[PDB]
Amino acid sequence: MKRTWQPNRRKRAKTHGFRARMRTPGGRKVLKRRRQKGRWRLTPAVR
Amino acid sequence: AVKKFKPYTPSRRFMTVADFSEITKTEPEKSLVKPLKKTGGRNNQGRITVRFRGGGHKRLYRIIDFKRWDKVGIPAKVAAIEYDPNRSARIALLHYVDGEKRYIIAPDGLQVGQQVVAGPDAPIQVGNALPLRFIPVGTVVHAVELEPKKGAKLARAAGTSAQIQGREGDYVILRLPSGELRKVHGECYATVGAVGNADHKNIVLGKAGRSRWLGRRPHVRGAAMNPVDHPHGGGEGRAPRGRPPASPWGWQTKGLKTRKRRKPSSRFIIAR
RNA sequence: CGGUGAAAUGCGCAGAUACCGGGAGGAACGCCGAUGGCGAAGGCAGCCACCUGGUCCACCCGUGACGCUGAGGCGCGAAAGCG
RNA sequence: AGCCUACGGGCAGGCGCCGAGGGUAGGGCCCGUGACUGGGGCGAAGUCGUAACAAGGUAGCUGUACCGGAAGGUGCGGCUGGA
RNA sequence: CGCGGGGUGGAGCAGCCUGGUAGCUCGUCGGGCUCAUAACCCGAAGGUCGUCGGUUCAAAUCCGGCCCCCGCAACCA
RNA sequence: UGGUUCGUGGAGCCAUGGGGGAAUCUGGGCGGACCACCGCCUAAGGCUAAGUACUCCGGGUGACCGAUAGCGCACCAGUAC
RNA sequence: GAGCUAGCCCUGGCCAGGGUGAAGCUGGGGUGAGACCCAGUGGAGGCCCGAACCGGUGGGGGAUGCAAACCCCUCGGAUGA
RNA sequence: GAAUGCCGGCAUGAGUAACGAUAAAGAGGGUGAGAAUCCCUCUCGCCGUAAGCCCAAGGGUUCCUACGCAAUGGUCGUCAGCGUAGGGUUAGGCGGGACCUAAGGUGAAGCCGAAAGGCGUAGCCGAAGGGCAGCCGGUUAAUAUUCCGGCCCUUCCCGCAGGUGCGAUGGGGGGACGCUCUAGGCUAGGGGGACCGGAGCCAUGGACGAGCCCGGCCAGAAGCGCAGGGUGGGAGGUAGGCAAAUCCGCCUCCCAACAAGCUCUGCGUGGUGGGGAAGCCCGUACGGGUGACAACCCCCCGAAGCCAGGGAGCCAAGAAAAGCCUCUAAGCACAACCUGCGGGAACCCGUACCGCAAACCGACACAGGUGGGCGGGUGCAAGAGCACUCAGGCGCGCGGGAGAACCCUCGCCAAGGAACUCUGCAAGUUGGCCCCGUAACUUCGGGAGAAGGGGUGCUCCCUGGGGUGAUGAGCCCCGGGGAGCCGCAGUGAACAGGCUCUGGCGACUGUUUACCAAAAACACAGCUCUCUGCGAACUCGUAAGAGGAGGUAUAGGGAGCGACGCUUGCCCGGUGCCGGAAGGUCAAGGGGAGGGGUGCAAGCCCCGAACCGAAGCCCCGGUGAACGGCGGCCGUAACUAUAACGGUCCUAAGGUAGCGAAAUUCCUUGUCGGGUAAGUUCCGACCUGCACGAAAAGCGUAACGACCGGAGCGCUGUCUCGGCGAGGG
RNA sequence: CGAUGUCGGCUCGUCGCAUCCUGGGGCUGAAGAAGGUCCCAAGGGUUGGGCUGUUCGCCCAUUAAAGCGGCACGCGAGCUG
Ligand SMILES: [Mg+2]
Ligand SMILES: [Mg+2]
Ligand SMILES: [Mg+2]
Ligand SMILES: [Mg+2]
Ligand SMILES: [Mg+2]
Ligand SMILES: [Mg+2]
Ligand SMILES: [Mg+2]
Ligand SMILES: [Mg+2]
Ligand SMILES: [Mg+2]
Ligand SMILES: [Mg+2]
Ligand SMILES: [Mg+2]
Ligand SMILES: [Mg+2]
Ligand SMILES: [Mg+2]
Ligand SMILES: [Mg+2]
Ligand SMILES: [Mg+2]
Ligand SMILES: [Mg+2]
Ligand SMILES: [Mg+2]
Ligand SMILES: [Mg+2]
Ligand SMILES: [Mg+2]
Ligand SMILES: [Mg+2]
Ligand SMILES: [Mg+2]
Ligand SMILES: [Mg+2]
Ligand SMILES: [Mg+2]
Ligand SMILES: [Mg+2]
Ligand SMILES: [Mg+2]
Ligand SMILES: [Mg+2]
Ligand SMILES: [Mg+2]
Ligand SMILES: [Mg+2]
Ligand SMILES: [Mg+2]
Ligand SMILES: [Mg+2]
Ligand SMILES: [Mg+2]
Ligand SMILES: [Mg+2]
Ligand SMILES: [Mg+2]
Ligand SMILES: [Mg+2]
Ligand SMILES: [Mg+2]
Ligand SMILES: [Mg+2]
Ligand SMILES: [Mg+2]
Ligand SMILES: [Mg+2]
Ligand SMILES: [Mg+2]
Ligand SMILES: [Mg+2]
Ligand SMILES: [Mg+2]
Ligand SMILES: [Mg+2]
Ligand SMILES: [Mg+2]
Ligand SMILES: [Mg+2]
Ligand SMILES: [Mg+2]
Ligand SMILES: [Mg+2]
Ligand SMILES: [Mg+2]
Ligand SMILES: [Mg+2]
Ligand SMILES: [Mg+2]
Ligand SMILES: [Mg+2]
Ligand SMILES: [Mg+2]
Ligand SMILES: [Mg+2]
Ligand SMILES: [Mg+2]
Ligand SMILES: [Mg+2]
Ligand SMILES: [Mg+2]
Ligand SMILES: [Mg+2]
Ligand SMILES: [Mg+2]
Ligand SMILES: [Mg+2]
Ligand SMILES: [Mg+2]
Ligand SMILES: [Mg+2]
Ligand SMILES: [Mg+2]
Ligand SMILES: [Mg+2]
Ligand SMILES: [Mg+2]
Ligand SMILES: [Mg+2]
Ligand SMILES: [Mg+2]
Ligand SMILES: [Mg+2]
Ligand SMILES: [Mg+2]
Ligand SMILES: [Mg+2]
Ligand SMILES: [Mg+2]
Ligand SMILES: [Mg+2]
Ligand SMILES: [Mg+2]
Ligand SMILES: [Mg+2]
Ligand SMILES: [Mg+2]
Ligand SMILES: [Mg+2]
Ligand SMILES: [Mg+2]
Ligand SMILES: [Mg+2]
Ligand SMILES: [Mg+2]
Ligand SMILES: [Mg+2]
Ligand SMILES: [Mg+2]
Ligand SMILES: [Mg+2]
Ligand SMILES: [Mg+2]
Ligand SMILES: [Mg+2]
Ligand SMILES: [Mg+2]
Ligand SMILES: [Mg+2]
Ligand SMILES: [Mg+2]
Ligand SMILES: [Mg+2]
Ligand SMILES: [Mg+2]
Ligand SMILES: [Mg+2]
Ligand SMILES: [Mg+2]
Ligand SMILES: [Mg+2]
Ligand SMILES: [Mg+2]
Ligand SMILES: [Mg+2]
Ligand SMILES: [Mg+2]
Ligand SMILES: [Mg+2]
Ligand SMILES: [Mg+2]
Ligand SMILES: [Mg+2]
Ligand SMILES: [Mg+2]
Ligand SMILES: [Mg+2]
Ligand SMILES: [Mg+2]
Ligand SMILES: [Mg+2]
Ligand SMILES: [Mg+2]
Ligand SMILES: [Mg+2]
Ligand SMILES: [Mg+2]
Ligand SMILES: [Mg+2]
Ligand SMILES: [Mg+2]
Ligand SMILES: [Mg+2]
Ligand SMILES: [Mg+2]
Ligand SMILES: [Mg+2]
Ligand SMILES: [Mg+2]
Ligand SMILES: [Mg+2]
Ligand SMILES: [Mg+2]
Ligand SMILES: [Mg+2]
Ligand SMILES: [Mg+2]
Ligand SMILES: [Mg+2]
Ligand SMILES: [Mg+2]
Ligand SMILES: [Mg+2]
Ligand SMILES: [Mg+2]
Ligand SMILES: [Mg+2]
Ligand SMILES: [Mg+2]
Ligand SMILES: [Mg+2]
Ligand SMILES: [Mg+2]
Ligand SMILES: [Mg+2]
Ligand SMILES: [Mg+2]
Ligand SMILES: [Mg+2]
Ligand SMILES: [Mg+2]
Ligand SMILES: [Mg+2]
Ligand SMILES: [Mg+2]
Ligand SMILES: [Mg+2]
Ligand SMILES: [Mg+2]
Ligand SMILES: [Mg+2]
Ligand SMILES: [Mg+2]
Ligand SMILES: [Mg+2]
Ligand SMILES: [Mg+2]
Ligand SMILES: [Mg+2]
Ligand SMILES: [Mg+2]
Ligand SMILES: [Mg+2]
Ligand SMILES: [Mg+2]
Ligand SMILES: [Mg+2]
Ligand SMILES: [Mg+2]
Ligand SMILES: [Mg+2]
Ligand SMILES: [Mg+2]
Ligand SMILES: [Mg+2]
Ligand SMILES: [Mg+2]
Ligand SMILES: [Mg+2]
Ligand SMILES: [Mg+2]
Ligand SMILES: [Mg+2]
Ligand SMILES: [Mg+2]
Ligand SMILES: [Mg+2]
Ligand SMILES: [Mg+2]
Ligand SMILES: [Mg+2]
Ligand SMILES: [Mg+2]
Ligand SMILES: [Mg+2]
Ligand SMILES: [Mg+2]
Ligand SMILES: [Mg+2]
Ligand SMILES: [Mg+2]
Ligand SMILES: [Mg+2]
Ligand SMILES: [Mg+2]
Ligand SMILES: [Mg+2]
Ligand SMILES: [Mg+2]
Ligand SMILES: [Mg+2]
Ligand SMILES: [Mg+2]
Ligand SMILES: [Mg+2]
Ligand SMILES: [Mg+2]
Ligand SMILES: [Mg+2]
Ligand SMILES: [Mg+2]
Ligand SMILES: [Mg+2]
Ligand SMILES: [Mg+2]
Ligand SMILES: [Mg+2]
Ligand SMILES: [Mg+2]
Ligand SMILES: [Mg+2]
Ligand SMILES: [Mg+2]
Ligand SMILES: [Mg+2]
Ligand SMILES: [Mg+2]
Ligand SMILES: [Mg+2]
Ligand SMILES: [Mg+2]
Ligand SMILES: [Mg+2]
Ligand SMILES: [Mg+2]
Ligand SMILES: [Mg+2]
Ligand SMILES: [Mg+2]
Ligand SMILES: [Mg+2]
Ligand SMILES: [Mg+2]
Ligand SMILES: [Mg+2]
Ligand SMILES: [Mg+2]
Ligand SMILES: [Mg+2]
Ligand SMILES: [Mg+2]
Ligand SMILES: [Mg+2]
Ligand SMILES: [Mg+2]
Ligand SMILES: [Mg+2]
Ligand SMILES: [Mg+2]
Ligand SMILES: [Mg+2]
Ligand SMILES: [Mg+2]
Ligand SMILES: [Mg+2]
Ligand SMILES: [Mg+2]
Ligand SMILES: [Mg+2]
Ligand SMILES: [Mg+2]
Ligand SMILES: [Mg+2]
Ligand SMILES: [Mg+2]
Ligand SMILES: [Mg+2]
Ligand SMILES: [Mg+2]
Ligand SMILES: [Mg+2]
Ligand SMILES: [Mg+2]
Ligand SMILES: [Mg+2]
Ligand SMILES: [Mg+2]
Ligand SMILES: [Mg+2]
Ligand SMILES: [Mg+2]
Ligand SMILES: [Mg+2]
Ligand SMILES: [Mg+2]
Ligand SMILES: [Mg+2]
Ligand SMILES: [Mg+2]
Ligand SMILES: [Mg+2]
Ligand SMILES: [Mg+2]
Ligand SMILES: [Mg+2]
Ligand SMILES: [Mg+2]
Ligand SMILES: [Mg+2]
Ligand SMILES: [Mg+2]
Ligand SMILES: [Mg+2]
Ligand SMILES: [Mg+2]
Ligand SMILES: [Mg+2]
Ligand SMILES: [Mg+2]
Ligand SMILES: [Mg+2]
Ligand SMILES: [Mg+2]
Repeated sequence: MKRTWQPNRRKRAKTHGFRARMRTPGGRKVLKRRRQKGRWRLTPAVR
Repeated sequence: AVKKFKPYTPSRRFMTVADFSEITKTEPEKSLVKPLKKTGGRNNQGRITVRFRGGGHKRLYRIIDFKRWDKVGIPAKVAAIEYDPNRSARIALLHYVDGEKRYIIAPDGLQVGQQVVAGPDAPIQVGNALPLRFIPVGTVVHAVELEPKKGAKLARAAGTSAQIQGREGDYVILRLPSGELRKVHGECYATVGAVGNADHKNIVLGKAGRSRWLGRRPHVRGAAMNPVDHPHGGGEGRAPRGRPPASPWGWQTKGLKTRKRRKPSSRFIIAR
């Protein structure tokens, strides 16, 4: 039956995107935490 | 006279529709008036505030002249009686000899081609707006301001009417549709005549459909909820509400009066 | 204070009853008034206007038997009652 | 496919409609009958109260409505078979 | 089998906790009023306080044992 | 009300949100309620190195590990997944 | 974290085919004028049967499954909340 | 040496279960070291409102070709969606952006918040919505509305030519709109044809015949033609459209009333361009040629699509902005704008492929899920249903034998028909259309498809209506009557109600525990109570702000009851709520009688009683469709029994109506009556109601229900009681 | 209690005997037939339905009889629920 992951580039980019992380001060620390540990991708790769 | 149905399907033997005979051949609306789309919304900036709203037919707002001192001494003629879905009552299209077109609340007995004037003059006959100061004692009035030059805010629903009872200095006291004797200022404009379409009282919706069409979503009783939801909720079969009856937020619902007693407007109010 | 055959219930020192001034509201119209009038009955009463029916008198003018009653049907129909 | 005494015929026979009646299904009227139940009539000296007849001790009667163990009471309007 | 209330003249209730007094209403009995009855008036009687003990100077009263009566309880598998 | 060892305690001192509200050396605070005496300071403006803390970073050393140990990774690991 | 789920807002789409035949309009009738009664037209409705579509009533199968909700027959709604 | 310990490795079950829809395979021939599994051919089977085509999302090289088979593939593999390498995606007209706005996001001014941050008018962003200019064919192994061919368009910028007061993000019009039903004419699509064009074929008994088979199209500027949509034209006056307008709006006479006229679509025909079968022959997976100088004609059905902003009805009253047309303001009227012609300039991104699925979402080449368009023909009344079948695509990536038990999914049955069982669970009977005919009850709609019946095929004859063709033949749509034929049987296969009687609950359509409960639960129209006079009550938020509501007592919130009919009785003593400028108590504060600590004293610092002191509580009243409550013991009548009657006690008042062994009853399978041969269930009664009862409503109620109970008819493998056969294991 | 699934029915049984029948027998208030009661005896048999979830029980129609118990109140890696 219908499952949870119903993909959408639009939704993924506007929800988990860099420009959405940079609005909220909470999402700005997500970037801080990922740069400091060495994530190759601070953001889900949306195309 | 509201028109009724035959029981060719259940929920039509009780269903009743308003008589649309007074609505003249102006069924679509008037642009250069009604410039606004009505914003449908049950909720403020997120959370719901007033419960059980949503759905219902899509509506365009008709802008209504509650400020009838714009056109003092400038007459108009009534050219249309129209349906306003935003209201209980009907609206009337006024063509001012000035050239401007405006909607108004449509009083009882107001017929098409009758001309209507606003101002300190404009004699006592249905549709004309005057200040409450000049309208004779004992007459019936609608579209009443509570404070001068803030807009008509009283006696606007269908069939409603406020009656002038007397004066005390520069204030006039009014019997409001609730029965409250309120002492409102003399310079408040108010339109003489009753509202009309008083048969709005008598229309039966017949089914849940006509409520959902008006945007009234199903109202859920606290008796059928749970103690985490409502004070009345819980227990085995049909608890008899076990306490003085309350709202979902705890305040009692039968008899507990809820106006601020320290209101500055309390010394203008006489009755219930 | 009320009330009664007499009392009691009741109302009132939180200001009652009796008095005055103002305000609100609803119902019914005193005197005229009658042993009266009107209507087919039920029934109809302060006053004003409009719309309206029945009826009486005189004049003997026109139609000229068009008249009486009336099973059905149809309308009206106190008070109480019903939506 | 038969039988005939005078054969582009007759009989027997075959088929078909109608058909008494039997069956199936659903209705209409009537009669008997049924735990229990309503009210009626009569019955012997039973129980409770006193409604009506004399202003029947609250004048009575009535249409209606509500209430009461029961007669009955009371509200609205009406009647003279009351003053 | 449990918990807590009660058994008082013929009927229905008081009086018990704070012991020394048994009162109320109806009913029964006698006499009035009436012609007689009911209504009413006057005047009377009638209670081993469920039984068995012990407590005290003394028990309807306080404390236990039985016999009756009333109410609640008798759950989780 | 908060800080201080101080939890309303005899509760000062130091900051305060609210109300009232001075003085300029014969002026003001303090020395644990308070009062006298005796002493100590001079609020309601600001700046100020050094000694002190830490280790992304380089070096030295180790009765530290020696590939299930030692950082999660000695290996292109914050990777694959 | 509302890319599943619940609700609501903005903006588009979908609902084969049949039945039934409300109001209303036309004519005739009826009346003093009406009420109203007949046909003919009309095509209403959380109307009816029934596909897509949305569900998930009963049974059977499945049970380290095809499947961490499935399959088969049967079944409800299907112009509307 | 143990911690269901952690990590890794290897065992047992075990060559066992399984190898993923029962749509199905067989042979011949190639390649090959190796073939059931790759390629080709012949035969067979499956889908065909898909299992076939075109899009969107998502996926991101999977597309094509060459060389290959370690691993991936539930087996094999020479094959691949797999490995290595190379190639492939071409746009002014398609979609998106250098256009617009919707919800929403954001946000100069402004408001708010300890900080971080929350709002917020204008503006900006924001799209399957509005706007906007491409159709038909051919080429590649792989792209094409993109390249090529023909035909046709759109913006700019620069020039000449002819017109006019030109000119804004400003004013106005327009854009611009619901649901259902629909009329006229077209088109898409489809059927037929003696007509036209075609390779060929006369088989096995017959047929050289208007025989068989196949094909008889596409696009196309202006001009026409046919349908159809939009719109009145003058004069004045003019205070409104936030400046101004000649525009719009409002009056007032005149002129038409209409598509007459102006445009604007759509559909035909149009210069011209292109395509073109079956069958035959070959070198491939694949296509090529001829068949052709191809013919390319006539009828009928015909849309849900077009003309479109068409019409009618209804109430629940149906986006905004830009483009577009018009009007003027600054400024400018050498500028500028309009029409026609010429030349030149037209950028960025996507474009392969999968796309109901082996490429997406489910760890899998997973029987699940996934939005939009086309979806042919024949028959069955219709239809996207059902059966067969075009084009097209498949036989589902383990097979081969055997013919046990047992299981799943099927099919049939003697006599009996529910005796099965918790229950006719399941399975069966019935089943489409037409025509008869149809009860109680009813809210007059219904109940109703009640029930129960009859006809159903084929051939021949006569005959009535329409539609398109001219009134006619023809083609098509509906009917009526008569005479016959055949079989067991004519909706001859597939799709397609079992029915009735009677109770409980709930009025009904509807909603619900994604994943054990669909209901008597929820909701619902409607009833009542109560709050709220508008900066409303209430809700979110510290606040700002917002919902309520751009609403106003016929409105809005909260609570309960739950269509409809007849009704809803008594108690305000305790609790809640409502009303009471009395009185009692009451905190901070005021007030200081009086007392204390230090000073030599002025003084400084403490306590500190009268009394003034709010709400609240106490007190006094009210109120039940507010929380709630609505008795006990005795005796009494013509036999017995019972108690209409009385006595006493207590309460705030002591359950009225209407129901009642019930979704409520313990004793209890209460007691009578009905159904049965037999009835702890069912129905109707009685009332001793452990422990009904009036808006947590009471008693009824037509219709309705995948709800729950009882019964009967039809029918049956449920059973007596089994048996046989089939396919997948 | 790091799990011993619980009533009833169905299927399959098996065992004890204190025996329901059939077999043998003593007493009888056993004339005969039919009974009563006790002893030996388990080899075999021990029906079909209505009601209820029911075991039990009450019925209906029969019968030679319509036996009582055990087996985790036998039997859910056998079924139902
Ligand atoms: Mg607009
Ligand atoms: Mg917002
Ligand atoms: Mg937000
Ligand atoms: Mg509700
Ligand atoms: Mg609940
Ligand atoms: Mg919660
Ligand atoms: Mg609560
Ligand atoms: Mg709570
Ligand atoms: Mg007065
Ligand atoms: Mg009044
Ligand atoms: Mg007169
Ligand atoms: Mg004369
Ligand atoms: Mg009356
Ligand atoms: Mg009335
Ligand atoms: Mg009444
Ligand atoms: Mg002859
Ligand atoms: Mg015959
Ligand atoms: Mg016959
Ligand atoms: Mg017959
Ligand atoms: Mg016959
Ligand atoms: Mg016979
Ligand atoms: Mg018969
Ligand atoms: Mg008949
Ligand atoms: Mg009878
Ligand atoms: Mg009397
Ligand atoms: Mg008397
Ligand atoms: Mg009397
Ligand atoms: Mg009377
Ligand atoms: Mg009375
Ligand atoms: Mg009277
Ligand atoms: Mg008399
Ligand atoms: Mg007199
Ligand atoms: Mg006593
Ligand atoms: Mg006592
Ligand atoms: Mg005596
Ligand atoms: Mg006496
Ligand atoms: Mg438990
Ligand atoms: Mg418990
Ligand atoms: Mg502190
Ligand atoms: Mg402190
Ligand atoms: Mg302390
Ligand atoms: Mg301190
Ligand atoms: Mg301060
Ligand atoms: Mg200090
Ligand atoms: Mg100090
Ligand atoms: Mg100091
Ligand atoms: Mg000191
Ligand atoms: Mg100091
Ligand atoms: Mg300083
Ligand atoms: Mg500093
Ligand atoms: Mg330091
Ligand atoms: Mg280092
Ligand atoms: Mg390591
Ligand atoms: Mg090693
Ligand atoms: Mg969502
Ligand atoms: Mg959602
Ligand atoms: Mg239809
Ligand atoms: Mg009609
Ligand atoms: Mg319809
Ligand atoms: Mg429907
Ligand atoms: Mg239905
Ligand atoms: Mg259906
Ligand atoms: Mg479709
Ligand atoms: Mg779905
Ligand atoms: Mg199911
Ligand atoms: Mg279910
Ligand atoms: Mg299942
Ligand atoms: Mg159905
Ligand atoms: Mg349906
Ligand atoms: Mg050890
Ligand atoms: Mg170990
Ligand atoms: Mg384990
Ligand atoms: Mg391990
Ligand atoms: Mg092994
Ligand atoms: Mg083997
Ligand atoms: Mg094995
Ligand atoms: Mg095996
Ligand atoms: Mg196997
Ligand atoms: Mg497979
Ligand atoms: Mg070879
Ligand atoms: Mg897209
Ligand atoms: Mg894409
Ligand atoms: Mg993938
Ligand atoms: Mg690759
Ligand atoms: Mg490939
Ligand atoms: Mg190859
Ligand atoms: Mg391989
Ligand atoms: Mg290799
Ligand atoms: Mg392999
Ligand atoms: Mg696999
Ligand atoms: Mg090879
Ligand atoms: Mg490859
Ligand atoms: Mg650019
Ligand atoms: Mg540019
Ligand atoms: Mg833009
Ligand atoms: Mg804009
Ligand atoms: Mg800030
Ligand atoms: Mg913001
Ligand atoms: Mg924009
Ligand atoms: Mg955009
Ligand atoms: Mg767009
Ligand atoms: Mg678009
Ligand atoms: Mg475009
Ligand atoms: Mg391709
Ligand atoms: Mg092409
Ligand atoms: Mg111009
Ligand atoms: Mg312009
Ligand atoms: Mg505009
Ligand atoms: Mg504009
Ligand atoms: Mg065509
Ligand atoms: Mg055609
Ligand atoms: Mg030919
Ligand atoms: Mg031949
Ligand atoms: Mg053809
Ligand atoms: Mg053409
Ligand atoms: Mg004009
Ligand atoms: Mg202007
Ligand atoms: Mg016209
Ligand atoms: Mg043309
Ligand atoms: Mg060709
Ligand atoms: Mg070919
Ligand atoms: Mg239209
Ligand atoms: Mg704009
Ligand atoms: Mg235009
Ligand atoms: Mg492409
Ligand atoms: Mg492509
Ligand atoms: Mg699709
Ligand atoms: Mg997949
Ligand atoms: Mg995959
Ligand atoms: Mg999975
Ligand atoms: Mg596969
Ligand atoms: Mg499926
Ligand atoms: Mg789908
Ligand atoms: Mg089609
Ligand atoms: Mg088809
Ligand atoms: Mg046929
Ligand atoms: Mg059909
Ligand atoms: Mg279609
Ligand atoms: Mg097929
Ligand atoms: Mg094929
Ligand atoms: Mg397979
Ligand atoms: Mg056979
Ligand atoms: Mg059989
Ligand atoms: Mg048979
Ligand atoms: Mg039978
Ligand atoms: Mg049975
Ligand atoms: Mg049985
Ligand atoms: Mg049953
Ligand atoms: Mg069944
Ligand atoms: Mg059949
Ligand atoms: Mg019947
Ligand atoms: Mg019925
Ligand atoms: Mg009918
Ligand atoms: Mg039938
Ligand atoms: Mg029926
Ligand atoms: Mg035939
Ligand atoms: Mg024609
Ligand atoms: Mg045609
Ligand atoms: Mg036949
Ligand atoms: Mg069928
Ligand atoms: Mg029923
Ligand atoms: Mg029952
Ligand atoms: Mg569930
Ligand atoms: Mg669950
Ligand atoms: Mg359901
Ligand atoms: Mg109601
Ligand atoms: Mg909020
Ligand atoms: Mg707040
Ligand atoms: Mg607001
Ligand atoms: Mg608003
Ligand atoms: Mg409300
Ligand atoms: Mg309300
Ligand atoms: Mg309820
Ligand atoms: Mg309810
Ligand atoms: Mg009724
Ligand atoms: Mg009540
Ligand atoms: Mg009370
Ligand atoms: Mg009270
Ligand atoms: Mg009270
Ligand atoms: Mg009170
Ligand atoms: Mg109060
Ligand atoms: Mg004080
Ligand atoms: Mg003081
Ligand atoms: Mg006070
Ligand atoms: Mg006696
Ligand atoms: Mg009594
Ligand atoms: Mg009572
Ligand atoms: Mg009960
Ligand atoms: Mg039976
Ligand atoms: Mg019986
Ligand atoms: Mg019985
Ligand atoms: Mg019963
Ligand atoms: Mg009973
Ligand atoms: Mg109840
Ligand atoms: Mg109640
Ligand atoms: Mg109810
Ligand atoms: Mg009932
Ligand atoms: Mg009911
Ligand atoms: Mg019913
Ligand atoms: Mg149901
Ligand atoms: Mg339903
Ligand atoms: Mg039933
Ligand atoms: Mg069987
Ligand atoms: Mg077999
Ligand atoms: Mg087999
Ligand atoms: Mg255990
Ligand atoms: Mg164990
Ligand atoms: Mg023995
Ligand atoms: Mg024996
Ligand atoms: Mg013997
Ligand atoms: Mg013998
Ligand atoms: Mg013997
Ligand atoms: Mg049974
Ligand atoms: Mg047992
Ligand atoms: Mg046994
Ligand atoms: Mg036991
Ligand atoms: Mg057992
Ligand atoms: Mg089991
Ligand atoms: Mg069991
Ligand atoms: Mg159960
Ligand atoms: Mg079950």
